[PDB]
Amino acid sequence: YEHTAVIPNQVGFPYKAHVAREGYSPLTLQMQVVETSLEPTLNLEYITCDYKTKVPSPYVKCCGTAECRTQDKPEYKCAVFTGVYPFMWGGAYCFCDSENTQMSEAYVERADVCKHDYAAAYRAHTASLRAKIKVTYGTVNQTVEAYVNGDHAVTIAGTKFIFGPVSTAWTPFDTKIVVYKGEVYNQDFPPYGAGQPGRFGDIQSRTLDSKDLYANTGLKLARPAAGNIHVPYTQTPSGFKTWQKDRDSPLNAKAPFGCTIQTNPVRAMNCAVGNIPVSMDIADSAFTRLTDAPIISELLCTVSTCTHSSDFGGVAVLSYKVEKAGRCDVHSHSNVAVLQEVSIEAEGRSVIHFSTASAAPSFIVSVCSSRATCTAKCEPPKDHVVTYPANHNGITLPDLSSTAMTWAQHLAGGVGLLIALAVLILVIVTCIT
Amino acid sequence: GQPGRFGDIQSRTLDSKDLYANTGLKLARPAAGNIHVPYTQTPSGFKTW
Amino acid sequence: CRVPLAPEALVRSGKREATLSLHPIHPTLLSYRTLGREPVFDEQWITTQTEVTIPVPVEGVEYRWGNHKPQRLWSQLTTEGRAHGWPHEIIEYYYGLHPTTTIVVV
Ligand SMILES: *[C]1O[C]([C][O])[C](O[C]2O[C]([C][O])[C](O3[C]4O[C]([C][O])[C]([O])[C]([O])[C@]43[O])[C]([O])[C]2[N]C([C])=O)[C]([O])[C]1[N]C([C])=O
Repeated sequence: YEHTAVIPNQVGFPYKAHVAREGYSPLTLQMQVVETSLEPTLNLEYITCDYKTKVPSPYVKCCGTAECRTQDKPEYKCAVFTGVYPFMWGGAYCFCDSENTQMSEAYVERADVCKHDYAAAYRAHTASLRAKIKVTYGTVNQTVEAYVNGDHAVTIAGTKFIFGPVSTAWTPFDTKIVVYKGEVYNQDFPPYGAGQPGRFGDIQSRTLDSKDLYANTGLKLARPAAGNIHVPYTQTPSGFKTWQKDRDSPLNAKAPFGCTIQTNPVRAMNCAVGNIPVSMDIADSAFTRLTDAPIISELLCTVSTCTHSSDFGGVAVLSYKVEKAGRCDVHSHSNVAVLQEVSIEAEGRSVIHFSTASAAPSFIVSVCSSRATCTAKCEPPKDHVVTYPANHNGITLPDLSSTAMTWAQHLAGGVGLLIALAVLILVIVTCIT
Repeated sequence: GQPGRFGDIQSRTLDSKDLYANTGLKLARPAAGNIHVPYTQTPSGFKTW
Repeated sequence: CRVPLAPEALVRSGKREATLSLHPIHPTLLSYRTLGREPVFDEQWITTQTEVTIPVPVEGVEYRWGNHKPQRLWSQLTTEGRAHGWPHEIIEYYYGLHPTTTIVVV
């Protein structure tokens, strides 16, 4: 038989669920989630790295002219100049005065080291969800990893769990993304064509090792000076090397909901949002009968003292009569008070550790088909900040109608019956007529 | 004498042979290979003052 | 490659606000963020002796200074004087802990 449960998706939080079946011992189970992740389905657009300006030798022709046949290459740029007088170490290079020409050619290419460092922009689509749970119910406690797709099921000792669907698609991502060595960023990177020179990725490559590429480096050439043989080339400096300095604030720090981002592969783990549903189907190895467990009565329990902690700082001792020694499991039946000790061995006395800091929890606890109630007062703590998350899920900050709302019954108000007496004076004034 | 601010160490005079200190000193374990000793504390706040 | 760790930061724990005071030996970086749906966040460069006052709501606050592990902090519940001590200290005790509803109630 299968039934539902809601598990609050926060790491370390304990949750209790109860199975009910007429004729057997009541059983409960404790669940605690540890590992989560959201692998997003990434595709590729293009990568970018630093560029380089390969400049071959400037072939000079004296009293002649050349003709530069082009090349299928990125931004192959040809320039032919007249009126040069190259003046090298050996006097002049050639001997002519008016027909001299100089040829300067240069191109822009992907640098040799960015096979190991590079940025890669991805398009970013919907993700998935995996979980790790602890399934302690006294009988042997297993750990489990499983998906949240619903179809995927994993069973221990004939007892199976299914998880999906999910409660929310609250993503710590966007549609467009860019990944560096250890960070992820969200800026709307330009398309494959728009190589704005000096912005992000003015060089683009569709993979690590494609033999074709694209560049818009903004490259031009100028005529040399008197004497010096060189290649004056004007260029916008790198945009990629600019982006390394002119962009702080990655998503690793700006991440919502306190989740944690880790690269290789791109994943976000231990997010804290929404709940997860779970349907569980039991087996008959620990689903124990009624006429075997302790059958007690006159559950003369009580409380001891209570604090407004965030951890186990509410202690409640509870007494009872032992009919036969064994173990029985306890469980709350309202949302105000959680318990820590799942199973207490019924022998003489007992003591439980409840945790609820809202005001003054009046909560019903139960042990082996038996119902009682407890109530106390609680003082606030003295500290201000601690090093562990909450343990009371209670937004139920109201005290539930006791020990501070008694003044409502005090200041009810009363006097409406006096106006009933006044309308009785109306009844006695109409008797004459 | 909260460490780092003024008055992190003190003594009644130049010769009071016991002295107060709350310099937050703690020592950790060394890494393998080299023989040394690590230890961490806030620097001498007098020079900061 | 080795890298120097930075000295510790002793926190001081006020009501909904935690103050951590740095003694940097080198110029370093401070980073912190809230934990809730609303991502309120900042980061700062630190050169000399200075205090920084970061908020702490109930949803939690993480921060990391230097090359350390990221550290978490959480307001415990709230603090006040005497709760349910009979005369009107109940409304004073509910002057903490989301007070706006209490004002419209009174
Ligand atoms: C089953 O059941 C149980 C209950 O009792 C549980 O538990 C508890 O838990 C906890 C958590 O984990 C533990 O703890 C551990 O250990 C470790 C080692 O190292 C440490 O570190 C930590 O801290 C802690 O302490 C304990 O132990 C326990 N208890 C008992 C067992 O008794 C569990 O978990 C379950 N499961 C299994 C498998 O066992």
